[PDB]
Amino acid sequence: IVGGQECKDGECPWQALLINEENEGFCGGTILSEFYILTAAHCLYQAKRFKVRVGDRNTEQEEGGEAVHEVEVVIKHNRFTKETYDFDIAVLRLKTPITFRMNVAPACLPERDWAESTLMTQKTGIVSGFGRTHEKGRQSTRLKMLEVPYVDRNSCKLSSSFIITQNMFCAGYDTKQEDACQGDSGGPHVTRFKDTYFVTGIVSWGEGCARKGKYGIYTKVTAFLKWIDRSMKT
Amino acid sequence: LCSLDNGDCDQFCHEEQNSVVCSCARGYTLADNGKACIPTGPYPCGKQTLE
Ligand SMILES: N=C(N)c1ccc(CNC(=O)CNC(=O)[C@@H](COCc2ccccc2)NS(=O)(=O)Cc2ccccc2)cc1
Ligand SMILES: [Ca+2]
Ligand SMILES: [Ca+2]
Repeated sequence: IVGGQECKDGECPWQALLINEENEGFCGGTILSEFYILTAAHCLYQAKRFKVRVGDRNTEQEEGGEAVHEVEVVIKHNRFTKETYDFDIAVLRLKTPITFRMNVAPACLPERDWAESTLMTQKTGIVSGFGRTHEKGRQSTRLKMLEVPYVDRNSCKLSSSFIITQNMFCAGYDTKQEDACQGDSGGPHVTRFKDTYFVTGIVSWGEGCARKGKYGIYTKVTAFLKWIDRSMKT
Repeated sequence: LCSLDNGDCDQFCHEEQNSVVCSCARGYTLADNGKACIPTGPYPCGKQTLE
């Protein structure tokens, strides 16, 4: 996350971190329930085998609240392709259930029509992750969050050198130096409504990080709600 | 109208039969007033944790 703030105790409980063999975090994810994690499909190519850590806010040490979970089943969207980054979504089922607690809780899945007319028409959303704090920098050891304004769909298409499909949306600033970045992928983009946070996006991609005239691109969760339900049901 | 302050609903709002019908996400039960969403456990979805 470039700019923004540090997630304080209990502020970003639905955040999940995918870690590789060396216990290094390479992508984020969102806690949907005790057994399910939402993430980006392009994160499944960033590492051979990986585990999911919840409750962490600082990777430099072990507070005692963190918790690691093995991945039982991996459900990647079949239509995903690195060529367009379209359908950049995946759901992970854990072997053991997450123990909800301080810093560990799920984000709510909204209904499609309500989400699109009431959540995505809000001024801002919130993105978080352990990603880079600068375009060329390293992974952050502290979990960060950032209020990102929803971006007019038209303005976004005109600013992008790549196609913005109906399965993605944009958020962030035109020139202000705040944006998600590499390492935040798969992470949550949630929208607040009356003190309740609903999953609305998945950190997907962007041309650089916080670059002027460029926005952050996210997978439009409302476009995959049925797909998500199926993944969690079956 | 659900277009009017979300129909006074806490969460999901539907305009069924020209009238408001509120519903909630999993982990909540609709209140007696048919608008508010009441959590069922200590960690309902979408709530930051104070403890
Ligand atoms: N909000 C954000 N700003 C943001 C958030 C998350 C991520 C993580 N995900 C990725 O990087 C997916 N890879 C890309 O985006 C490529 C290719 O982008 C073009 C494209 C090709 C085909 C189809 C669609 C788009 N860009 S980069 O500029 O090389 C990415 C980078 C930026 C900084 C350091 C390292 C790499 C990145 C930026
Ligand atoms: Ca820690
Ligand atoms: Ca920008």
